[PDB]
Amino acid sequence: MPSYLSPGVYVEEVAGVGTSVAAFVGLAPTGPLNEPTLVTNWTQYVAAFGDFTGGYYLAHSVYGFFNNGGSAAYVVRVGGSAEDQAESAHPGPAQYLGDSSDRTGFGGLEAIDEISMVAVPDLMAAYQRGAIDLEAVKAVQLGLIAHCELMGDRVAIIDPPPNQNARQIRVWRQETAGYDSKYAALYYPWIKSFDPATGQSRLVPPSGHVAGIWARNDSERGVHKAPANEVVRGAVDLELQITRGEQDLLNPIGVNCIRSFPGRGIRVWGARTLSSDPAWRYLNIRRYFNYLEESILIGTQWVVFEPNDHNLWARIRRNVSAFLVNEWRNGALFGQSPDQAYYVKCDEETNPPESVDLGRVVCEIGIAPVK
Amino acid sequence: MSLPKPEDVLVAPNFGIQIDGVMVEYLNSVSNLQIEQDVIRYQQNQGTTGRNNVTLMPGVAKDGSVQVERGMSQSSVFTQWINDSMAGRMATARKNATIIVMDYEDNPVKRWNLRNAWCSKVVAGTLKAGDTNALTETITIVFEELVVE
Amino acid sequence: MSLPKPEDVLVAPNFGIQIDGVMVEYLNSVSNLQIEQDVIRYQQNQGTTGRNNVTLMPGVAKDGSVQVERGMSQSSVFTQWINDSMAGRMATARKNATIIVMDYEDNPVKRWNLRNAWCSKVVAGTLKAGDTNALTETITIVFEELVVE
Amino acid sequence: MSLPKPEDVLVAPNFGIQIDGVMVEYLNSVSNLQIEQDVIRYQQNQGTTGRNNVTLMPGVAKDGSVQVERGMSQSSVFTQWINDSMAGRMATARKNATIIVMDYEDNPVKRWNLRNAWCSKVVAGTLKAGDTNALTETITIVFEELVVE
Amino acid sequence: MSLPKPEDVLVAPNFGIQIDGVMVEYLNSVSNLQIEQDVIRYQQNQGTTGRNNVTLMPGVAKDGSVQVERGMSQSSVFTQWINDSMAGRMATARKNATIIVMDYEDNPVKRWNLRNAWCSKVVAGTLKAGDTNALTETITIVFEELVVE
Repeated sequence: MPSYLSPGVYVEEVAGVGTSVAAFVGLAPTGPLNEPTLVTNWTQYVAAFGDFTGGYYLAHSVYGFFNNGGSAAYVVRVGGSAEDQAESAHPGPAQYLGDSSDRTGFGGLEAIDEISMVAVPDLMAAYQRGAIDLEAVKAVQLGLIAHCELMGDRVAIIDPPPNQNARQIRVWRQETAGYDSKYAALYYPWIKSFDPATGQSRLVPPSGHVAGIWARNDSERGVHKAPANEVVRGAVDLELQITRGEQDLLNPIGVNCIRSFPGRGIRVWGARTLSSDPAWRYLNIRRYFNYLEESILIGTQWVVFEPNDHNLWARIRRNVSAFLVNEWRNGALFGQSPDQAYYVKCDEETNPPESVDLGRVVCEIGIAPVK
Repeated sequence: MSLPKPEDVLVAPNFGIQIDGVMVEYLNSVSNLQIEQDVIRYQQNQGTTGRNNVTLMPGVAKDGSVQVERGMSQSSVFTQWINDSMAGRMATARKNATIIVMDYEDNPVKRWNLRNAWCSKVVAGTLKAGDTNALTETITIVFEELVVE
Repeated sequence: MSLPKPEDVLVAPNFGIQIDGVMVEYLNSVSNLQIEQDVIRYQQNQGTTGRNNVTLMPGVAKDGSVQVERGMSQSSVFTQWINDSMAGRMATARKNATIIVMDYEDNPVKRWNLRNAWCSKVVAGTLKAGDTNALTETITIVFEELVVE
Repeated sequence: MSLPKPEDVLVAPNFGIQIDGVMVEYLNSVSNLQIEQDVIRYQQNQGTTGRNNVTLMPGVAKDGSVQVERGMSQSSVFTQWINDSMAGRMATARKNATIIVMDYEDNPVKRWNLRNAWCSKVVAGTLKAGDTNALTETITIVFEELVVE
Repeated sequence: MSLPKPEDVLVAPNFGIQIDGVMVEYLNSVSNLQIEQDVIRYQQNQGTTGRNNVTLMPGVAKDGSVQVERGMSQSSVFTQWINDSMAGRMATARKNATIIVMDYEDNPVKRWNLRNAWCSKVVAGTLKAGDTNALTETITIVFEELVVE
């Protein structure tokens, strides 16, 4: 049962852009100071960061929101290009908070709202150069996932290791670095693309445009739909075609694939959560819930509860139902009537007589699961 | 005004005008009216009842306010205003309806009547001999495009 | 409430709104109206009177509820709500019409007024000098798509 | 336009034009037509029916849009436009018909009329004593070779 | 006409004429038409569509304007005009149709009808006992070779 009560439960310590905004961690050719994470469009991005001259992955993964569906995204700089240490698992693509300094890293985003996804394009940029041992990578991916779990309303984009066969991913997934969490997902094959600064080819991780798809998908249909069949616009080719005999082994363990389809182009096909929990296996379901939570929590935003009183309960019940009945009227929910499609409860049994400080307990039923 | 509970009472209507009228008894039919429009639309290819778009937002209606002067007298004020209008000499006026309440010094509500305020009708009362309860009142009807609170 | 026989009486209308209005006298014309449709159909090739299909089931009608505020005061609450509407700034509200029994604590009936709740008209009362029985009331007319018991 | 439920309303149709058509009443007869074609054949030497091919696709039609100026005034804007064409100059111009949202700063739909557009007619209204609701409207007819959203 | 907002109204249509058409009811069927032309061609030896040339400009049309005299009287002004033409004299004349402002001294729009204008018809109204609202109107039809503002 995800919080159905509050932004924080034990202490009331607390006293838009849409789902398309995401954040990326990596190095810039130039860039602004690295701490003030900024959110913007390609047009201004390049003016501050640089025209791919540093050889960094942010220079390319940024297009995920510009050569595909998008608007703006947050960028954490970490540091810039050397003229004409950051490759360690500690700084940069790390939980590099700086002891409450919100320094470049998963920690620097803790103070920032309105982020639905977080990617780290330069973690593997120096995989070979910086000798990023497996754990050096694993530790960062764990830090990213933990960040997302703690914020509670955004998810992690996890990169596969740089170059390995299907057997070897079955291996890290089951034997050396499985993550098992409702807050993360991974795609396997690497994508060939070009780099106009110097020539026809570069290899990039299945991120960037892959995330651009989520923004596209949300505009086409409610977040309920999965982008289980969508074009990776901007892709040139794939390193490997993964056949049915391989899909049979990878989909059951949560590895999403991108394939070149005979007459349809390069498309995203897999749509599973990198999680062991049957409830959260499907990505579109995990997303539907984050979607509803962001909008309902912003909507019913009252600060400092006055008197625990039925009159507030009545205002709340009425507002939640008014919000949800449209999901039913529209095609998002299942059921012949609101009666079955959704459930709202807020009365003295969720808000018992002790009435200690915060009340406002609202119980809700989605389709089968309960909040 | 002195208390949170009291509702304004009919102390006095009062008027600003560029024409020197002096005493009246009343002001009728003042309103602020927005026009409504709507559609019925079918649902999202689901056999669910469609929606009624009843919040489409049109322009604002226009009307006139009727006033009654205490009575006929030798004054020609309302007659000449209508004569300029009938003669084709544009002569509109800016008005201000003020419902002064209690303290005549305190005038909390004042309503703007666009200058296009223009007198269209003058109506006499009934003259009946022996009807010794009646006085002759005059009715002035003024049309206006816009009223602002 | 205490007995099976008694019928609720006019203790008080009460309202939820996101706009801080404070005191009213009344609520008029609240209804739940389903539309009827019908056909006449001939019998099964037998010269017997045909049937009247009077249970065909259409959609539901939409209307508005009129309220009267105790009176004019220096408050600008009803004026600004209508100004946002006239200005084209969508600003609908969610309402709740509540009936409270002899026990003000006991509120057994509450009716949902879709957030559509949109003010269309504001009407002033009559201002007549010397009519010392009258107070100036304000009439607010609010249109709504859907009412749920 | 916060919801999928609203539709554009007749809030403010307006026009990009070098000729000073500053104030208007209305715009009509606007359409987009692709001409179809229809052929019937007998089938391939067997016991089946013929076929109808209606997937044939001929070119795009052209037309004109009616434009109504509220009425005559002393500024002969449209009269000179027609005089230039009658005189023999290819005095054509590009135009833009704009559809505007409730909150007018939002201007989502525009239609581009080809640079070859020109005026072929100027039509006067009826002038009859006492008509009152007849207010000397003018109708301008403009030919639009090509219309693109 | 102190503002851009007014339009000419049906205040006083009147006519410059040597024939004593002193009092009238109305004027109708007044228009200005330039004839267009339409040609379709295939494009210049390449994979593009044909073109539509509608910038072609043929000559100017001519017509007649309906004139209604309030009714029959003893003065046979129009009857003789038609008699002169029936007799074979080219009894044509220049005319001026004038549009007048609210303040009638202001006379901003005039249309010149060519000197070759003449009367082809005189039409009587219906004469029926008791009709009352039928008041023996006469319709005069005049051909206008050329109309210039």
